[PDB]
Amino acid sequence: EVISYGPPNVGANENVFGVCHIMATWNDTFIHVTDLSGRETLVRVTGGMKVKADREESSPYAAMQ
RNA sequence: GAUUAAUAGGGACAGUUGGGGGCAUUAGUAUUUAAUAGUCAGAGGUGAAAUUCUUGGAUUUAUUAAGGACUAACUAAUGCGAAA
Ligand SMILES: [Mg+2]
Ligand SMILES: [Mg+2]
Ligand SMILES: [Mg+2]
Repeated sequence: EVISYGPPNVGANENVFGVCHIMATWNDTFIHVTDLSGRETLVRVTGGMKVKADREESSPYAAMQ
């Protein structure tokens, strides 16, 4: 089934807190989650990942995706 | 036998005032770099782009450290200095 290598013991009440470092440049955008320490990185997405055009790198469409 | 004592000037003294100067000290993020951890495929830059950087892992994230600069914001029809 689903083996989520995330945290062992949760509940529906519980909050699981990640931290999102977001960098916005006129030339791009970065959405980066880590733990509360900032050490261990979970997810990484840049605008340029989501579009092939150099100019669209920053744009809201890209940021959304 | 020595004119006043200039809202003339020099000097003394008293509480201040100042981003004036010279030495020492000392901080602060920031840029750049390095280290140690992470994670991955793109970062940069532009009107678009291309030179660049990138899997030898960049950009990115956390913690330190090195090294030169620089004193933000408060900061003003405010201050000081002969001007710079
Ligand atoms: Mg330092
Ligand atoms: Mg220093
Ligand atoms: Mg003043």
